[PDB]
Amino acid sequence: GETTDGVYRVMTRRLLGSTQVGVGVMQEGVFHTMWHVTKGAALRSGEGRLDPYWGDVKQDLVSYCGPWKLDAAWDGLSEVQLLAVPPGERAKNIQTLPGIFKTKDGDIGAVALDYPAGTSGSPILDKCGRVIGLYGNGVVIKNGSYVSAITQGKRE
Amino acid sequence: DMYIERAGDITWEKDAEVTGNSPRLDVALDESGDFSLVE
Ligand SMILES: NCCc1ccc(NC(=O)c2cc(Cl)cc(NC(=O)OCc3ccccc3)c2)cc1
Repeated sequence: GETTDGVYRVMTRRLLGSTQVGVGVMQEGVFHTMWHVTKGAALRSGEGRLDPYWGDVKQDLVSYCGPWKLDAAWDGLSEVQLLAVPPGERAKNIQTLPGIFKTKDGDIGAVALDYPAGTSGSPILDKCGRVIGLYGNGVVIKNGSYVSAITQGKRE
Repeated sequence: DMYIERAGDITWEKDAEVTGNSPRLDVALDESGDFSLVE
């Protein structure tokens, strides 16, 4: 199937019509998305099949066809872009200065942008176009709005 | 049976729309991958 690098929608025909359950990144022949999008299930790309290769529920990440390839990190200073791919809508770059999730095990960048649940897996990029993480796992703060962590894996 | 469809290139866009705030939040991550606010 299509293995060209880029951002992709993850669709399902199980529910009403064709529903977008999330988004992912194809890089170096590997498809990267969030665990809650596919639950680790196999994916179709045209007539081809993408089989899971690595995944972890706690990190909320999964890779297909090969190991996790994305290893760029937010520098903790600069603005970033969420390349948002909302259901039924065109891919759109949104620039923002990340906030911080402070945890007992260290700090993580966070993006305060509100998108429908099916936008999960959209990549967050630095000024060089490198993927520094995926959008879609975070928290609901006082106002009812969404703040996502910048979730990044580890490149073995 | 989930399937994928290309949505675009991964590139920085000059003069993209700039929005969103930068909150600093104390959070906890559980074994199920769920983040929660610590107050
Ligand atoms: N164990 C992990 C399971 C998991 C499962 C799922 C998720 N992610 C989401 O649910 C998700 C992802 C994105 Cl990109 C945006 C939102 N938005 C959000 O919650 O906004 C508040 C709200 C929403 C709808 C109407 C009114 C208010 C949610 C993470 C993790």
